Amino acid sequence: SSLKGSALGKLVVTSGLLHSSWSKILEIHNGLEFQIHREEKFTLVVFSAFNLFTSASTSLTYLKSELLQTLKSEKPVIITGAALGGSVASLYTLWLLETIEPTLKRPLCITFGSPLIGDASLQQILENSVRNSCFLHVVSAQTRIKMDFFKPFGTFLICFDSGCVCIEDHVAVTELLNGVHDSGLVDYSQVLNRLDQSMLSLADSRLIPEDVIKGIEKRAEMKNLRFDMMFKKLNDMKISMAYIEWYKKKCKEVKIGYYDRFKTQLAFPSKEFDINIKNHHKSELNRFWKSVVEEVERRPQSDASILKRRFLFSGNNYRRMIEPLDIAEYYLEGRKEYRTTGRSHHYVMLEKWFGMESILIEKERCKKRDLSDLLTFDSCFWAEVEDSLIVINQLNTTVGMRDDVREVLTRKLVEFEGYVWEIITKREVSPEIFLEESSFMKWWKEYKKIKGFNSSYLTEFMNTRKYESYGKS
Amino acid sequence: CLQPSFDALDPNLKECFLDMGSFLEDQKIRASVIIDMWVELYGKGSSILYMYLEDLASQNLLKLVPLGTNEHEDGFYNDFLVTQHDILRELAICQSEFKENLERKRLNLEILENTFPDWCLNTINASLLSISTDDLFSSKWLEMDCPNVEALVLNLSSSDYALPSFISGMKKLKVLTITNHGFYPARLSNFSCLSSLPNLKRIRLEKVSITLLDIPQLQLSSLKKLSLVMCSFNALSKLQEIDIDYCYDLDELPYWISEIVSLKTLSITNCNKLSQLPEAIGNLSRLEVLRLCSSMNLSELPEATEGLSNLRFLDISHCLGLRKLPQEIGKLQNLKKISMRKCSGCELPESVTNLENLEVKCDEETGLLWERLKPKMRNLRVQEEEIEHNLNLLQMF
Amino acid sequence: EALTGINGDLITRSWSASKQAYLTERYHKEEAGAVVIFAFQPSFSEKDFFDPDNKSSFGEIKLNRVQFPCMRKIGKGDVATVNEAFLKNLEAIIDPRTSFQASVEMAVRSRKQIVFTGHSSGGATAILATVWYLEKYFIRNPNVYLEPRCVTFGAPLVGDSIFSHALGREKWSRFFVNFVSRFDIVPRIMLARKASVEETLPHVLAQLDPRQRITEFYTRVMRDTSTVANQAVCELTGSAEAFLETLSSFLELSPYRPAGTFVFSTEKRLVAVNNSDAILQMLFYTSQASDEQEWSLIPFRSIRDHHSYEELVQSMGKKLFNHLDGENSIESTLNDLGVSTRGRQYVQAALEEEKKRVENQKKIIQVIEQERFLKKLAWIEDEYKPKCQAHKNGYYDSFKVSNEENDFKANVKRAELAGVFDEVLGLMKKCQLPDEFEGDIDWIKLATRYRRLVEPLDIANYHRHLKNEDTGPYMKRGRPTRYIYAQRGYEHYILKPCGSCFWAEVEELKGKPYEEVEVRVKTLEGMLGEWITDGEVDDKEIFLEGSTFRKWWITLPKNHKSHSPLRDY
Ligand SMILES: Nc1ncnc2c1ncn2[C@@H]1O[C@H](COP(=O)(O)OP(=O)(O)OC[C@H]2O[C@@H](O[C@@H]3[C@H](O)[C@@H](COP(=O)(O)OP(=O)(O)OP(=O)(O)O)O[C@H]3n3cnc4c(N)ncnc43)[C@H](O)[C@@H]2O)[C@@H](O)[C@H]1O
Repeated sequence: SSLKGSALGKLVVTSGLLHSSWSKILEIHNGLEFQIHREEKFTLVVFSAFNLFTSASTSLTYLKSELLQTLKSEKPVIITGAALGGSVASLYTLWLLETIEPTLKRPLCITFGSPLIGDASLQQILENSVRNSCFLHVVSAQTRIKMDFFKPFGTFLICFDSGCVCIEDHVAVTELLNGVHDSGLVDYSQVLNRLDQSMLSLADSRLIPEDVIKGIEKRAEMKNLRFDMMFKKLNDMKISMAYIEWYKKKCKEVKIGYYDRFKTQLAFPSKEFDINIKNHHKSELNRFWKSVVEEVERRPQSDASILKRRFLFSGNNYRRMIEPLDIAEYYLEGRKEYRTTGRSHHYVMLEKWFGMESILIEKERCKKRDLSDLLTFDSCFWAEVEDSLIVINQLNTTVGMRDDVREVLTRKLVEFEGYVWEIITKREVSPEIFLEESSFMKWWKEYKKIKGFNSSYLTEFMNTRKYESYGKS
Repeated sequence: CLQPSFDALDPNLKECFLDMGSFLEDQKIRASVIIDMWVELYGKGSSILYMYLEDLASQNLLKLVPLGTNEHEDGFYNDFLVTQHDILRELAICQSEFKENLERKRLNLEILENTFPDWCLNTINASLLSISTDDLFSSKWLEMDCPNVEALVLNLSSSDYALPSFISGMKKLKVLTITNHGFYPARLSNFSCLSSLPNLKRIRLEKVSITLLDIPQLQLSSLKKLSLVMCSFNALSKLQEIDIDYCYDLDELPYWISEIVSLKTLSITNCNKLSQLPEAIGNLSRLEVLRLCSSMNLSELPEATEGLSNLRFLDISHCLGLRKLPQEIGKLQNLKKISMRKCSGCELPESVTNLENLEVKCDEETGLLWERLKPKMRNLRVQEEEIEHNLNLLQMF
Repeated sequence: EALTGINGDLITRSWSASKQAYLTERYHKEEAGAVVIFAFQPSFSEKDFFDPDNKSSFGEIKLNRVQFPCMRKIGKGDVATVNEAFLKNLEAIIDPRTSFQASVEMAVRSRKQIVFTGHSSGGATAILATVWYLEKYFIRNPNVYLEPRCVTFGAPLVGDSIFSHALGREKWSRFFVNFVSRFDIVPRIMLARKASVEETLPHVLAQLDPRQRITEFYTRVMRDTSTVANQAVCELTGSAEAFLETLSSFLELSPYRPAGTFVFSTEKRLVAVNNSDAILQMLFYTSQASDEQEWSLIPFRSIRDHHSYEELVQSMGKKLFNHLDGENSIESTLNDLGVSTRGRQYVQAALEEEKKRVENQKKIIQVIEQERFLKKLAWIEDEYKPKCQAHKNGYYDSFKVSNEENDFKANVKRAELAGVFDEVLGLMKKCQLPDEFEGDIDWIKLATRYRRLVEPLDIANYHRHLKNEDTGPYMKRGRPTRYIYAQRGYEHYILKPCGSCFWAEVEELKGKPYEEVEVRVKTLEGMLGEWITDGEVDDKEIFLEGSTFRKWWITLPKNHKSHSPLRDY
């Protein structure tokens, strides 16, 4: 509400950041200005427009290394500046936030009325991100910003004749700054003195009208209920995944895998059940997990972009179980190179988020366990198999080939079978690939004729009928 | 055993159970086919026949399993599934064995690859005769003049099948049953034969691929109901119901369906490739029910729904693709029930504030969304039901 | 005497005892009929407020879990934080040399309604003494031990948010009463920083002791309290959580929070507030001066009103008594005290958040009282488990093989229960449920019955899909916090006067050398013997032929099986 913003403004004005910041900035004032001022409580430096930032690239890198070394000591560093110094400091901290880890002390930039022109495309990436929490803009009541294509980003501390209130919404900041920009710049020292006098005062009026707070309040409930409605939809997404699990379990009874069954019923729709599996129990999960990945990437649920383990632990299984069904639809259209060009973004994001924390775990494996229900750790495995087929047929259909393309295709087949034996030895692939009507056995039958005189231990393992013992007790 | 259990049942129930043996053995049939057959052949009401089905299921004569969360509505019995056991079907077929082929009302004809049965040569006075064709059948059979046939059941198994010629000899046939139980969409031709029969009322087509506009070329007035299940796509004066279900290649609905004025229930169910609807559907006069269930690719509904004057029941369902509703529904005064289960992406327009006396059936989140306009709307009987996650869809696997 | 429960005679006798206890620097025991009052002696020195040994910016020390068991959160496990000097004085007066324990036992033997009184620094010790008496004698039998009251005059803050939450959970907040005036520096002196007032403490403390710097001292105190007052409402409302996180580490705030019933007093009215958060906002606004003329004489009046507490006793009946939280129309009674308009909405929001919390509790109990919720547990405990026991296997392995169709029903009406239980857990963790809700026996029994029926199926689902290979062991990481919360709550409820992970152990000991898991096997064999009788694990399912535990006991060496206590087979 308005009184909450007033209480936040009172807290930050009695905390004493703005007075010291303005005093240090004006003392540095009394091009590019670099400060190496170090304090016992926290470091405060003043950096006081693309050409000016690009000219000091080496100095910017040196200062970023120094700031990283300082934040390694768990000390907060704040960068402030003048009108143009504010934009310079904002650009510097926006460039440095990518290298700064969220788990460490996040750099906070404090600007006093810096006019910057940033299009809505740049505001869209940091709409609800924590980056808006880094930048704090304090502007006068009479002073405004004339922006048509530029969009305000970050919290805006608007001061009035009595007190100051913080605005955390971009729409409200744009509505308040709808007027033209004021050329005259008042002294921020008098503004700070008036803010201190108002904080000493017992009563403070509300300058924000009801039309301003109404939209903010009504957007609050929706932006707060999206979180909990996703939290509650996780549960029926689990039920959809259980439906898919039972479908796969029933498909296992027939001597054919679920990937090949999906691939063959996508072209010949029938039986009225695979249609529901494809259109009902698959689109819901895809949409929900895409939305969850987007929301977590935009605003983190915890420090260091750590979503709740309940979410990522289930997303890993979701990816490892659903990605082959998308590979089937991708390769059935005729497209190739799925692992590089055709792979989605949220799959890679989930893979990276699981690999980050997959080192701290104390997992250990034993060979005696049954692997019948084990999921393939490399979800793109099938994405390779089909590719190898595209090579195999290419060796048989086209007659009159140059021998060099034959050699590179043979090298591709060799590296593919090497990767296959590598993932088989480590026991990281599902035993449903050795089924009678599975695609892997078809690939092996097509490759046995081309191999001929060349032999490897994989060929001996396949010919000796030892693939039946794999994945079993 | 079987005969005493059959005699203990009601006479009409026993006759219906005996006629239920026309279907192929160890097959999975939906209840709509049997319901329509018993309605058109016997003439009894649909509700009492559904009650007879429930009674036979209570006696364990036939097995009835539902496949849809929706309750038993009026005229909608396609989700339900009715299977018979092999022993019960054999016991039902064993009855009336002493009667001749022409003397018995119910007859079963089994065809070979190239040979034909001896009864196909001579005339049969049976009202119910079913012909089962294998994949190797080339539609070669002896001619028969059997005008007493009132029900015809076909079990197709070939990719290219030709309709028999003696269909033109039939006079008072009331329902036609064509069910392709093969592995590929069957191709049919020679439709003008059915154009000669002037008493056909309900036509059913399952897993047969034919061109859409060949049906209006028949120009049949007696036709009243048309059903199309799993079919890869002034002539119709009395056609009242068109059921298009589980059609996968249906990108757009044909234009001849819109021109007819006698449709009252246009059901589009499990058609996941149709995202757009023509405007001509608003030119329809007396559409009572407009079902669009489970068509999870239907983006938004045409404006022409404003022209639907007598749209009483709008059975919307788990249509995930639905994202927008027409700007003016309040012009539909006769509207009574609206179901918005699992489809919340569409935003309730302002017109919902105008229309009153609505019995809305939704889920928890959709019910809470509709409760925002609860003080505004009058006596909106918002009902929140339960979803029972069953595993009965693994029979039609 | 309605919203507090104290008459005028008790207040008069307590004030007389506190005034008489100013000598000898020792506690004064006064017996009158049935009442036995103990008036602690005040201490006015710089070391009495801040301990010299403590090096923190604020006097802080975590309560010892052996001494104070009930002063902790049974869910999180964070103990309370109190002042160090007051605790030191408490164990000093509680030593057998002072004979305070003998006097307390003699008073509890025959007399009843023991009340604890004290002055500014005496009330700080009286609150802790009342807590000690509640945790020693009252927790054993509430009917045998009479409800001990406590009446303090101008005592500063002694406990933090954890202390207030622990007092509210056990419903002990109705035994404390603290009288505070409109201008009193002592109740608001603990919120200030030790370094901010390090120089001004001894002078004003000697001045306030019976028998230029003051203005700056009061200004620093009010400035240090304003930050806490703003941050409290900012965290309660939730406005700009990210901004609060950015500005939180820059400065250090005092975590002291008011606890117990507070009775504000003035010339004519006697306002009483029972909300823990509302008092923090009310103190700062009541200490404020309306005009500059009152602010000029603000310190001289504040240092003088600290001793003017005798008029409260004589003029108690003539003053107006009204309850702020229960009764409506708070505008007039808040304006009469001296609060401005802008603090009125803060106080009203702090009061309305409690009503919203009660509404959330009512919604939760109405949801859990339905039949659709209990139907899942009924089907689990009456249909699935007996029909699975009828076969030659248990409901643990039948859920792992997943052959029949009832396993899908178990999965769906296990996920549906886990969802609502995690929702309730997230509601109670984010400070949206009342402090008494966790103390309710109905919720504890419900959580226990849910755990003892769902956790075996949860372990079966965790181990049947080989998720432990990727997420490590189930006991270390991968266990839902709801089960731990329910277990800790049940243990604290049964121990105030686990076996659910039993299978989680059997899956780990299986397939391991017997020489390496000797101690674990024998400890499990020692524990499940009592886990059978107390009711955590069931005797029938684990001892079936098709159970995994029987195969694990068979594959064990015969040497261990011969001397094993669980020889039933
Ligand atoms: N390989 C497969 N093969 C075949 N089918 C599969 C397979 N996989 C899934 N299916 C099917 O998918 C359905 C559900 O998918 P599914 O994948 O969603 O499977 P399920 O979630 O229904 O069951 C998984 C079991 O794992 C425990 O749950 C904890 C806990 O709930 C949360 C923290 O709990 P909380 O503490 O409350 O969370 P927070 O409070 O936020 O913690 P904070 O971040 O510190 O604050 O993590 C969860 N958790 C821990 N480890 C994992 C893990 N490896 N995978 C998923 N979740 C995990 C709990 O024993 C549950 O049985 C299942 O029913 C399956 O039919």
